[PDB]
Amino acid sequence: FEEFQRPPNQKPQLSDVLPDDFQAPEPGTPEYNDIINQFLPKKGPPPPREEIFAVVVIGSRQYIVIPGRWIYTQRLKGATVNDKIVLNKVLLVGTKASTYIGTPIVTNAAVHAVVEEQLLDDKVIVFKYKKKKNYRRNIGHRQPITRIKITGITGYEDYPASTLE
Amino acid sequence: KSTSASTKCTEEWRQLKEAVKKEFAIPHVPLDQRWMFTLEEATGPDIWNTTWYPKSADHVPTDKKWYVVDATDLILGRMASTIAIHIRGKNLASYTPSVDMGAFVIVVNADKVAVSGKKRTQKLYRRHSGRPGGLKEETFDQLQKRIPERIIEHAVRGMLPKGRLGRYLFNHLKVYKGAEHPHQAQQPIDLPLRDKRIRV
Amino acid sequence: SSRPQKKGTAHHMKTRPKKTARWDIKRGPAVYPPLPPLPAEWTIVSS
Amino acid sequence: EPGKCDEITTRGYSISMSVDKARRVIDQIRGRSYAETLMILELMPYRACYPIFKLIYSAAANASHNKQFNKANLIISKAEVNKGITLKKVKPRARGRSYMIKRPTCHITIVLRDITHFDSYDKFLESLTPKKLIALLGLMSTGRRRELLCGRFRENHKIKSFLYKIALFKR
Amino acid sequence: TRVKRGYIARRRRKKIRFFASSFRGAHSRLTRTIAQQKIRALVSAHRDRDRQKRDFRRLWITRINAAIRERGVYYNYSKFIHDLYKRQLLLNRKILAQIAILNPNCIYMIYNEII
Amino acid sequence: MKHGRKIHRLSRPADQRRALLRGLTTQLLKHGRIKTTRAKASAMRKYVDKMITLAKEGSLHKRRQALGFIYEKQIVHALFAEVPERYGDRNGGYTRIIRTLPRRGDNAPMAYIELV
Amino acid sequence: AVPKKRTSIYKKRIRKNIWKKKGYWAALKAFSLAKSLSTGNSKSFFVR
RNA sequence: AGGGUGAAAAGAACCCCCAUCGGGGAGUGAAAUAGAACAUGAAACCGUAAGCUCUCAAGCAGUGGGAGGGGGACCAGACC
RNA sequence: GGCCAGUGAGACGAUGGGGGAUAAGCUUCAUCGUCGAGAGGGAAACAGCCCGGAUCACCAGCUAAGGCCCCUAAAUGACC
RNA sequence: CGGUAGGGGAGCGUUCCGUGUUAGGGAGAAACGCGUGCGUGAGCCGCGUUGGACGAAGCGGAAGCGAGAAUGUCGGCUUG
RNA sequence: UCGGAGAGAGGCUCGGUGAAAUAGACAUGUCUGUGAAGAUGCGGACUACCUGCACCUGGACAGAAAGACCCUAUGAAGCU
Ligand SMILES: [Mg+2]
Ligand SMILES: [Mg+2]
Ligand SMILES: [Mg+2]
Ligand SMILES: [Mg+2]
Ligand SMILES: [Mg+2]
Ligand SMILES: [Mg+2]
Ligand SMILES: [Mg+2]
Ligand SMILES: [Mg+2]
Ligand SMILES: [Mg+2]
Ligand SMILES: [Mg+2]
Ligand SMILES: [Mg+2]
Ligand SMILES: [Mg+2]
Ligand SMILES: [Mg+2]
Ligand SMILES: [Mg+2]
Ligand SMILES: [Mg+2]
Ligand SMILES: [Mg+2]
Ligand SMILES: [Mg+2]
Ligand SMILES: [Mg+2]
Ligand SMILES: [Mg+2]
Ligand SMILES: [Mg+2]
Ligand SMILES: [Mg+2]
Ligand SMILES: [Mg+2]
Ligand SMILES: [Mg+2]
Ligand SMILES: [Mg+2]
Ligand SMILES: [Mg+2]
Ligand SMILES: [Mg+2]
Ligand SMILES: [Mg+2]
Ligand SMILES: [Mg+2]
Ligand SMILES: [Mg+2]
Ligand SMILES: [Mg+2]
Ligand SMILES: [Mg+2]
Ligand SMILES: [Mg+2]
Ligand SMILES: [Mg+2]
Ligand SMILES: [Mg+2]
Ligand SMILES: [Mg+2]
Ligand SMILES: [Mg+2]
Ligand SMILES: [Mg+2]
Repeated sequence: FEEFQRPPNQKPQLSDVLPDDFQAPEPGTPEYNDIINQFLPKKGPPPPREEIFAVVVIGSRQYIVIPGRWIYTQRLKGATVNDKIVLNKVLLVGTKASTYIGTPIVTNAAVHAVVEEQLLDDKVIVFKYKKKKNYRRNIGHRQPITRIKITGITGYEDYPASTLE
Repeated sequence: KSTSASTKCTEEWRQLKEAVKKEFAIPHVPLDQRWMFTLEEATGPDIWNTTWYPKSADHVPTDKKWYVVDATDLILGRMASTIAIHIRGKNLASYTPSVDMGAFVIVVNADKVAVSGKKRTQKLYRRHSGRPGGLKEETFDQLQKRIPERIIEHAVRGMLPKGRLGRYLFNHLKVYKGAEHPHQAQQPIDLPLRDKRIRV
Repeated sequence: SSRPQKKGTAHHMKTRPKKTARWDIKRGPAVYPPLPPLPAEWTIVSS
Repeated sequence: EPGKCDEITTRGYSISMSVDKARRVIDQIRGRSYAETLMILELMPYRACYPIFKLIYSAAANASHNKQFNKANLIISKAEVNKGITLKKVKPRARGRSYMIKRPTCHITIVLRDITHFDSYDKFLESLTPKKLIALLGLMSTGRRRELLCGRFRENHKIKSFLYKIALFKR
Repeated sequence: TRVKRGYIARRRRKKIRFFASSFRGAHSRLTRTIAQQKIRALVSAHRDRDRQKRDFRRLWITRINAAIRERGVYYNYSKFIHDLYKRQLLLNRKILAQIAILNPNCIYMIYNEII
Repeated sequence: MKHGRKIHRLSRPADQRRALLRGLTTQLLKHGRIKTTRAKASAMRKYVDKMITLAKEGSLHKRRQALGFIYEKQIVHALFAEVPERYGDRNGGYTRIIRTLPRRGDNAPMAYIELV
Repeated sequence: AVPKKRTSIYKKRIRKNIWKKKGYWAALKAFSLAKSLSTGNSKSFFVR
């Protein structure tokens, strides 16, 4: 601070920082509440979404679908970035009121989605070794991976209920 | 301990740090009759396409289950097999080998346990000290008079896992000679028995 | 005294798991009908 | 940074003794006040205290002279004993076999701080509650904000990393 | 022309050392041991990733088997799988095991649809 | 084990014990105050009280004993002259021990011993 | 005899701290001796 | 076997600790955190402080799972 | 055919015999298999036995030898 | 598209020379220490409160050229 | 036989000075099996809080000397 320049060894004091008045904490005024919201916000409502999930196949492995949520998947031939993609085969759809169970699949159901990115997986070291034989191999592998965003689920209402009583 | 403005301040910040940590954290949901997800955890990590590993708030040891097993004319080993299934948590959908998701078990009338064949005079419970002559053999019936409870304990211990957790799983078993137990406040229930060979 | 012990690799030939059962060896995988022709996994929309 | 105003560094260069033997004394005086150690070092059974007694006394003399501190408000914060250059020798033994011994050497580094340097700030900031403290610092400017937190209030209360989360004390 | 070893041995061993961050004792401090253990870690990693697939599967059988004995007496996992292929389902162990924990009411309906 | 053994060994054989304690009494009785270890001072109380006990019965037979014990000749003749007037009433406890810091060379617990 | 292998780094320290721990009990005796000597009431210890 | 202060000794007046050695300020210098046992100063080795953490264990010490807690100029369903 | 290597200590098992004592994880030949140079799964652990020959990734699925009370994955399944 | 002895093929990097009194460099080089970057990997590309004057890339060339072991070896430092 | 007591120097404690052989890293239990046939390190079971001091040495196929007995080399040397 300023007077610290004059002696760089003199003790600091409280009065040099601010005056000794401090007009009010104002603990009831909203100003005391506003500054709390400035440095200490709250959670607030989460992002709304549709209360639904579904199962879908990509490649040969399965995934659980939630709208407004993304997930990594195996690489897709073509499928450029920002491309509108539709996943056809779905194994079930679930809601609070009902749960549609794909027979092998749900007829005429579809999952609209978007391609976020087209990236490579984190490196995994394929290392091979045989002791007392001077055999050592160090090979990495960056797997091709895509990043899909889900938008919504449609084409499932004509399926029966199979609900719970 | 010490009530000073310095140390008292330190306790006030951590209450505030835990509070701020609690707000932006995701609330924990109990497993009993829950839907797939909520609006809160939907913004969280992918607990759906990854295996569900339990949190510490799941196996809260206070609110665990409690069972009873009347050993009056019950087969030893077959009764011990199911007790391991219930203590280890293998019957629950929330099974995890590295976590105590199971439950408690109480045994009563241990001295009335059934035993097949001539094992009452042939089965040899034994132990060793460390000397070259510290071997002490003991029959079922001789042990049945001295300590009836080691019979049940020695059988279930061989069925529980061996390691840190298995030594921790053993204390969940309570065994008693008489037809009564002091664990009334916990409100236990009768244990089911899928097998049909246990009742002579 | 005049009976060897069968200790080495012969211990494997004598003691390895075997079935020796026509009812267990004759078995095979279970047969189910084939599923219908399923649709593709993904399809592009104009974008 | 508070370390550049509170304490003083004082080193003992090339003190002919052993490292581990020194640490019997240095590990105990750590955290002891100035007057406390002088009563002890003059009465231990050890030989390592007379170099240290000259070193503890010399450091406090620098404080009142170069930074004007009161002797009664000193506390030994840090105290280290680092290895020095070891001289070597060769001693005969039986069968014409030679074994080497050595004269070790130390570099003792000692620090002396002052508690009565931030009592104007620290005793005030601790008097307030956490929530009441936010509105105080939230209304003032940055120059007044940086100065109240330049002391050891944050370290003693473990709030160094938490304040960044609330947009307070931004780098 | 003389050529010292230079720094190629140093920059090599730092990469070998940085991999050995959280190793205990001299397995994080001595070059002739870190090279001996860095070999072992990747072999164990390459071995676990192959065992990683059978392991989670092994866990899913228990969870699915554990979550279905409550429905019917004298009923079990093996009978549940035989009916799915009969009913021409396609769900794998991953989805069934997670629904058993996350939405248990669904399997109660799946059991009803089968019967 | 030393069960029932009351003797101060002082890490010396008998010929040196009989000379070491015998020599210190010569110095204490002339100086009145000396600086020695605590083990030597504890063993000294038995013998100093003996010589002082000889002075109370200041006969000729009792004097010859002190001459054989006390090395020098003048102190014994001077000892019997002053003790009956100085300790004409005391019955035992003719000396005290005051502790002291140890030495620099060997950390030996030191202590003074003096005649009351 | 001869040691088969070398002691580790932390097993060494645990044995050194015990040797250093004796200084903790020697410091208490000195502090007890000073406070029992700065009052000028003990007639059994001459310090000069 | 033992090489390297600095452009230039300007090799540190004076004050405190002080029997010396040695150290702390001052002053010199672009740099003294280049201060003479002094240039860049890796590793083993000896340490101080901080964050998590072990006293019913068992183990070529890691690896795949990852409870609870902690951390940061990018952001954060991430990363350490 | 050209250029140019290593190998020339073998091992157990099956079969066919010899030597030995129709003894040897013995020894010596002939025809095959595996290990040697071969991971993985089963066999409690266990180079030579059984299934099967690791280009790599996937928190996908069906199977082989072999198994389905618990430790420890799968029917404390059914019938004679 | 498992692979020891062993053979072939394709490449990385070190120091120095040619282009070269190169580009760049006290607006911080070499080095040292680092990294949510890239590569099949050897390594590359980048960063800096360290450092204080050197010196790439590219197209090519030459070697005192790549170390974890030789009861190796020099020096330094531990254990007991 | 049949040991016992005592003295002195060490041993033991405190202070000061302060080595050495040795040492792949070591978080270093027993039993019974297994295995290059004799395991703290693999399998199963049992036992076992952590860490020191003083004492005893069964094991670590302990340390010490590239076995000095035996054999091999178209090795060396002395002698007849
Ligand atoms: Mg036999
Ligand atoms: Mg089969
Ligand atoms: Mg070289
Ligand atoms: Mg598989
Ligand atoms: Mg002595
Ligand atoms: Mg004599
Ligand atoms: Mg420097
Ligand atoms: Mg230097
Ligand atoms: Mg226990
Ligand atoms: Mg514990
Ligand atoms: Mg041959
Ligand atoms: Mg024939
Ligand atoms: Mg043979
Ligand atoms: Mg042979
Ligand atoms: Mg082969
Ligand atoms: Mg076997
Ligand atoms: Mg199947
Ligand atoms: Mg069977
Ligand atoms: Mg099971
Ligand atoms: Mg190949
Ligand atoms: Mg192949
Ligand atoms: Mg260069
Ligand atoms: Mg320059
Ligand atoms: Mg060039
Ligand atoms: Mg004796
Ligand atoms: Mg003696
Ligand atoms: Mg000593
Ligand atoms: Mg241990
Ligand atoms: Mg065997
Ligand atoms: Mg054995
Ligand atoms: Mg192990
Ligand atoms: Mg073992
Ligand atoms: Mg001995
Ligand atoms: Mg030996
Ligand atoms: Mg030899
Ligand atoms: Mg020889
Ligand atoms: Mg020849």
